[PDB]
Amino acid sequence: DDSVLKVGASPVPHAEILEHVKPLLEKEGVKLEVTTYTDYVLPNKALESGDIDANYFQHVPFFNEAVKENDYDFVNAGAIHLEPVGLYSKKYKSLQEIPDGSTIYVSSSVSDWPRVLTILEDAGLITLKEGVDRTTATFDDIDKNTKKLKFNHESDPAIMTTLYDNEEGAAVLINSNFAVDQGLNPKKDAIALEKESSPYANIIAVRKEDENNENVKKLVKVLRSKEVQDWITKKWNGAIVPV
Ligand code: MET
Ligand SMILES: [Cl-]
Repeated sequence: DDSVLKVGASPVPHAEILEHVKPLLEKEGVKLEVTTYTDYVLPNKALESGDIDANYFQHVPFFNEAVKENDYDFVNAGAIHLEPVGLYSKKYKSLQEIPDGSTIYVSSSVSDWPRVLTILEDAGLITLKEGVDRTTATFDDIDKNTKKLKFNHESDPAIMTTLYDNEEGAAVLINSNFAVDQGLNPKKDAIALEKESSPYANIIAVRKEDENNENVKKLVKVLRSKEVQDWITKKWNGAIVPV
């Protein structure tokens, strides 16, 4: 069954986008089988064990960290979409209202830390030290901390919606895939949104030996086609941004 392509994906939008393109791939002779995963670890582990042939869930900075940490022999088969990341809160309508010494919750995924840092910088609430390596920025790079905010980075990315829902902290950084699955719209519900999300394009990742796989190329080409990208835009109202 070399006509069958097994793809690991996040629930929303990723798995939904995959289900929507299935008929387009079938007209091309490719049988797409989706495995939906609820976390950011098992899709990579599954790709390495051969349980799946590709995955669709992670951005390049995540991917790079994961390849280096795990010695995964993977390749990027191509960028599909962007998820501009939000800070969410049930307490404050704006970051400018947060009392000093309040906690900002972020996940333990280090590759998202520079995103929260750009939002706070744009909001005028922190500055970064001269000679920060902005590609790998962390909380230790903060020079001015205007509202003297604390950052908790212990939680798994998959529980960030619970922290929000339970009113923990002044605000919470939630990846859009989890936000959208719980019924939050980043464009309407977030109190601040990432201004430039292009470094965080979500990719199709595969094993190195499948780097020239014809079924994979067909998947990437269908996911980047104009009809599909317009569909993605209309489905989530611009919260999910096609490349
Ligand atoms: C596993 S890296 C985070 C991926 C998530 N869909 C985002 O773009 O923020
Ligand atoms: Cl690309």
